[PDB]
Amino acid sequence: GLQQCMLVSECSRLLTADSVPPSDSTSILGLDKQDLLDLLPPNMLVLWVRD
Amino acid sequence: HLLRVTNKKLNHELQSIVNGVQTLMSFFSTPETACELSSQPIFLSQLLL
Amino acid sequence: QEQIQTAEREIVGQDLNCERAQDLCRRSLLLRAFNKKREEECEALCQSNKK
Amino acid sequence: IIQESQRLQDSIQKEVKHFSAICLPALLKVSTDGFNLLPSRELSINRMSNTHAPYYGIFKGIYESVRLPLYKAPESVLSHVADMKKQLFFLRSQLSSRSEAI
Amino acid sequence: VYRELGSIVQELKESGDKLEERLTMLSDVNLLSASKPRSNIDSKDLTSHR
Repeated sequence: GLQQCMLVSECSRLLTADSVPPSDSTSILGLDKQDLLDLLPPNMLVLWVRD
Repeated sequence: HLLRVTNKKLNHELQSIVNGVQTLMSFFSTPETACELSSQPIFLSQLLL
Repeated sequence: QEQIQTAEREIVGQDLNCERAQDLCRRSLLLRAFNKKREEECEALCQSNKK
Repeated sequence: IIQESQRLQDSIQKEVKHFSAICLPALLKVSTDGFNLLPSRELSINRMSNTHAPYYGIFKGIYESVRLPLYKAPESVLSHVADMKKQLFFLRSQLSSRSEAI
Repeated sequence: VYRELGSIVQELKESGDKLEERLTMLSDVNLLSASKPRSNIDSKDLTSHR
């Protein structure tokens, strides 16, 4: 759970070049932050891991 | 390996669409040459009234 | 002191940076997310073929 | 349709091949002045952070040449070199004084 | 039949365009692996110059 949370976070950041919304910037592999958040373990497991 | 499978599936579906559309278009092509007995006009536009 | 310095050089040389394994994990996750998106796209083309 | 379907032929494989060649850390861009996004690996503070960083081998060599320990923070390199220059000036002055005294 | 075929061509075209955009992005030289550090110090490397 912890490894997966860190990995998702690391990869989310790879995608979010904090750059300026350009409404037009082509993401790597066409992936958005939301596509990665879906690969997170179930919310009950994430809270358990953080506690 | 999963992406290779998915890639084959996507290529198959793209080919299916190409084959499907070609088949569909064969129904609209007027057999110029009298001779070929076989292709019975499906549409009334092709009907020899 | 000479022995300690040799041992120090060895520890510094062993600084296990599992960066390669981590890179592979990142790539794997990104590609998994990519695969999921491409599966959704395949399902959409399948629907068009049925029509 | 044939033309557009050909464009998308092996599209997944083509993309994966280009992705496999990219360096992921090059994607991590940080803004130091709020305006210019630079890859974190190009930051001067990270030149010694990882043995795999592009400039690690070069700066390792520079640290050893100026006798700066590898555990020291990268921000200390210029201050240290400045002190070394100060020492050189002092040694020259001492030599000149001693040569005059002799 | 014309409207339906038209929609399929548009979907394939949009997908094709988006793919070309992504490929162009991934081919950027700055993203491509560890080119052997440059022998010359980049003008943007102020620390090495200093």
